[PDB]
Amino acid sequence: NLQILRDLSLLQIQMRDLEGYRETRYQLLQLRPAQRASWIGYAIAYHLLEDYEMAAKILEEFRKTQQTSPDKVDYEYSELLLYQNQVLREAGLYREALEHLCTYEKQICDKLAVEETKGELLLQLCRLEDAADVYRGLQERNPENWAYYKGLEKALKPANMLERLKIYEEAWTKYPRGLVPRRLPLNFLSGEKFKECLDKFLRMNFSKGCPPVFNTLRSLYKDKEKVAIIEELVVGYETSLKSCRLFNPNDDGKEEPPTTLLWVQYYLAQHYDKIGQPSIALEYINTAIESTPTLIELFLVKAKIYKHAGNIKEAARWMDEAQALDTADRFINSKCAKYMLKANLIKEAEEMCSKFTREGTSAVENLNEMQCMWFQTECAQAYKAMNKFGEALKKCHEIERHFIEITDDQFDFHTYCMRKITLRSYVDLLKLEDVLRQHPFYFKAARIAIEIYLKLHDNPLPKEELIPEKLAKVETPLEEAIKFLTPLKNLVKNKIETHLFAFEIYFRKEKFLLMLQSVKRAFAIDSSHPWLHECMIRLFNTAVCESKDLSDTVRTVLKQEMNRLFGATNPKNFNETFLKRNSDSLPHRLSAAKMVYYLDPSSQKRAIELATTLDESLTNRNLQTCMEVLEALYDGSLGDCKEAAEIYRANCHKLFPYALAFMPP
Amino acid sequence: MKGSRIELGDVTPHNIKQLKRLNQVIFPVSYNDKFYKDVLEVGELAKLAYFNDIAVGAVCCRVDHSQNQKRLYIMTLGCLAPYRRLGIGTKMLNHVLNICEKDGTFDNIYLHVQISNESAIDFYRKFGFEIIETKKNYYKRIEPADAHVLQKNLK
Amino acid sequence: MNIRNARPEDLMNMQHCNLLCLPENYQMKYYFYHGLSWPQLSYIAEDENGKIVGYVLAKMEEDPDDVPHGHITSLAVKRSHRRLGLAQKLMDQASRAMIENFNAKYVSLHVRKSNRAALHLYSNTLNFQISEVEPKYYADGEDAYAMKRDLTQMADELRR
Ligand SMILES: CC(=O)SCCNC(=O)CCNC(=O)[C@H](O)C(C)(C)COP(=O)(O)OP(=O)(O)OC[C@H]1O[C@@H](n2cnc3c(N)ncnc32)[C@H](O)[C@@H]1OP(=O)(O)O
Ligand SMILES: CC(=O)SCCNC(=O)CCNC(=O)[C@H](O)C(C)(C)COP(=O)(O)OP(=O)(O)OC[C@H]1O[C@@H](n2cnc3c(N)ncnc32)[C@H](O)[C@@H]1OP(=O)(O)O
Ligand SMILES: O=P(O)(O)O[C@H]1[C@H](OP(=O)(O)O)[C@H](OP(=O)(O)O)[C@H](OP(=O)(O)O)[C@@H](OP(=O)(O)O)[C@H]1OP(=O)(O)O
Repeated sequence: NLQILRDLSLLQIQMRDLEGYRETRYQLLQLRPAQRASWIGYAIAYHLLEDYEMAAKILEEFRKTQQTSPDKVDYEYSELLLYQNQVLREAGLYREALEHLCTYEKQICDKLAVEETKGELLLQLCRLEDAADVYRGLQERNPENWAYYKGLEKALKPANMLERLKIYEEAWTKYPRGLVPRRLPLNFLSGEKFKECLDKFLRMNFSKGCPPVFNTLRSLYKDKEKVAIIEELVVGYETSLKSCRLFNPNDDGKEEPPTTLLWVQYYLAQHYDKIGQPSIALEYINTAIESTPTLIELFLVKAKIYKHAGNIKEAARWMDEAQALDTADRFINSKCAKYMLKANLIKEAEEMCSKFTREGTSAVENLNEMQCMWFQTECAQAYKAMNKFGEALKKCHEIERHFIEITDDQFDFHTYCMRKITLRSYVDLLKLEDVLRQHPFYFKAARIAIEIYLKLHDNPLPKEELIPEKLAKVETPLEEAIKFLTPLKNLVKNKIETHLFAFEIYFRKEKFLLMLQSVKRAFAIDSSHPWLHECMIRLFNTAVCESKDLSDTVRTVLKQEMNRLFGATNPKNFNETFLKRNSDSLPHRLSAAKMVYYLDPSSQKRAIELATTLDESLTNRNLQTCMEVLEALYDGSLGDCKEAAEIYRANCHKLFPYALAFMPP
Repeated sequence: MKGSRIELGDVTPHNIKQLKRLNQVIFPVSYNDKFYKDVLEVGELAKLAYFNDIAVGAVCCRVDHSQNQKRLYIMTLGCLAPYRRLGIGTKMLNHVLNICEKDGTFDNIYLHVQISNESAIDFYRKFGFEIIETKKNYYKRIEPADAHVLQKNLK
Repeated sequence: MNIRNARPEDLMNMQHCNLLCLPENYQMKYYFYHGLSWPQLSYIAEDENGKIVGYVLAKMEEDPDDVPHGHITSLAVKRSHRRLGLAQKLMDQASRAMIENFNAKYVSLHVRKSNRAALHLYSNTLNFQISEVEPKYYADGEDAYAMKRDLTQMADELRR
């Protein structure tokens, strides 16, 4: 009885009952043992059960009956050996996988996958002389892959900084167009060897005219020694390039085009923007615009200075300027609409994306059909910033509805990838559809939905359509918030925001065994988190003064793990312990000040002077925290402090002279 | 010829704002929108000049019919001030002339030059342009209101 | 930037770079079709933090009346990472993967007649030849260039 056992396994691999899937493909093998779909469906049922040492013996009895067949294809047989070699590597059998590879390496079309596993197996068997001659052959095929230089450093095994550079210094003379071997030495050199190696990197990219010379070097900007070398080098370039048309006033080459001075001012406009001096970043970028007023990259950076300085309405003005120049580039059109949505200009941004969409429909209706998740995230975030909590829930429910489409899109590939033997990529698809919702686009959409449903619990105001007014007028807001959290709690556990969002849902449901469970997982990630401290102070306080309305078997087990987490003190001495350990970090100082008012509302004047600290010895005294300190003085988290929330706004305006949050009324 | 970083490009409806931004930066006079509508209907006589893949100059022409002869009026020709003495205007003006000998039906090449811009006269004088007529009160608000008429005879 | 062979975990980020800068977008199940039929032909580029800044989506056209040939479905680079050499290095890795996996004789594509950045790439650097001007091929009525690049001089240097 075929086609009733075939589609039954087809919906069993969809719902992932691997013991019921292995029992179904076993009956298909004993009913149709001649077809190649019955063997490779039976071996995948053991690769997904992590039983590698029987899946390797079904791919062997299938392989020997395949090379003798007269209907053999050279590509469908090389993809079977490259998958059989992969089961041998996941079983830990690194010795007999290299023996299996070296036998069949001339029958395999993919020479990239053959050399990359052979270069990996010769490292785990300590054969580093033969391994470095594989990684030099891989590096000639692709001199832009980072994995082929870490394999050379693992095989040659250099000792000091001088012979480690010779791995990369050989690749300069052998590959004069490669950008990777001239950029990776900058990650580990230091001092004078860093300076003369960075110097030949910047003169190569300024004379060529590459706009992302900053976007490559951005990763090595978290250092105070290396920034002062770049800051003195490019300013020395910019001084001599407008006096003698040369990079140095002493070197003897031919003079430079006027394009070279334009690209050093373009570097020092993004340089001082990264440092945090937007007065000099705007001064350099305006001198560049007064030379070439039709260069689009000069307007994408001026709009990026104003966004970092705090003026998103001025930043959206220059994104509208840059798209006017070229109206076929969809990048400067899609980023302009992204800056319109950040300035709460929804209708202005819809006419923007209407420039690049279908004629016969709407602008937001087409982007929902084209699975545009970056547009339905910034629209969901902007509707939340305009207190349109019903419209924002429509876009967060449409992003979640996109992820239901993709897990059902794998249904037409279980049969397709058994007719075409492509078994390595098919198994990587099945493992992807288990962890699909750990994509960053799901977390930033589920965060907005839970934060709206937390506000609708504090202060209450074909397929089926989503109406915005029916969504916000829901009778169970925390039960709709737990549906956005259930996939995050399974797949995204490395983030501290997953367990702290689990706290706020269960704190408003008075389930203390789950509030203890979530706060214990978040403590093992970053115990000095400012948001974590506001959760356990609110946990310890509702166990001291709220000790009567609990069960007896619950209240006895609770107090044991609290004293394991902090010393034999009250919640008030846990705030002073937290305040003293890290008092030079501004976000922790606001988290301590908001709790010293929560424990007792009579100490308001000490709470204000804690949060309004603005000396330069503080850490993270940037715009995004001072905007968060000021909005805590408005929302009543530190009491009625209207007089204190205005001397702070005038103080933060001297630090950030461009932001709109500190503008005087 | 070998090693050219200067090239020309077609004025398109998607880069017409770059053509208007090049005009108001370089020239003191202004042009209405009906000027920039006809320039999309000419063809190869309207070119955007590039230098290291940024647009630094432009040329605009139209086909004239006056004095019972076919003339070509080169209205705008110029590049930016940081990018002069680099060969942009030689590449733009040779492109206009290359159309003329290819057709052969043209009878004239003319343009109006300000009498104050003495750098522009010495550039056009090298290619065979002669001062044939001195206008007065040609421009309205600019401090030099006079204008020479520079002509090139092709027959 | 790290140029490497694309895996199925990278396909969802390739749609985001396609929606961001190209007007001819595709569904998600199209990306799961290019990664399960011709996995070795699609390549990506990325930075140190792991976000995709460029991609090449390539395929082999299954036609029995002619020689096997490759087809370029998509190619784009984020404007923050353009003019870096990133797209010739992505088409060179994909053309070599057509020669040694499917024995393609040439590779073809369609490009708009006004796409000046892509015309300078295919003609002046990758050496494509204009075969046929196609009228009104695109949704806004614009005509396209059908181009061809012979993959036989590249196949001689792999055997050498
Ligand atoms: C009346 C009116 O308003 S009419 C409007 C005319 N257009 C403009 O005013 C806009 C820009 N004005 C100019 O004069 C520009 O400089 C233009 C039109 C000459 C641009 O052309 P350019 O890019 O400078 O071409 P370029 O100068 O490189 O080549 C021309 C040759 O002629 C010579 N030449 C050009 N300008 C001069 C000059 N002021 N003096 C002496 N020789 C000159 C040079 O020998 C040059 O050769 P070179 O390149 O080896 O130095
Ligand atoms: C889908 C298709 O098959 S065709 C449509 C492809 N394009 C799109 O979808 C729109 C998005 N466009 C883009 O992402 C990019 O502009 C691309 C793909 C055209 C290439 O951009 P890049 O990543 O910078 O490619 P790359 O720098 O490697 O190109 C090298 C050569 O291409 C040419 N070139 C590349 N960009 C440009 C440009 N803006 N202007 C003029 N020439 C250019 C140059 O001749 C360059 O030579 P050079 O390195 O000696 O200076
Ligand atoms: O467009 P995306 O692919 O989603 O990436 C964006 C974008 O980076 P790119 O310009 O390289 O594309 C942002 O730049 P702008 O939006 O300001 O132009 C950047 O922000 P910064 O460069 O200022 O750091 C960053 O945003 P974030 O800081 O939140 O990481 C990031 O956004 P996402 O990856 O979160 O979507």
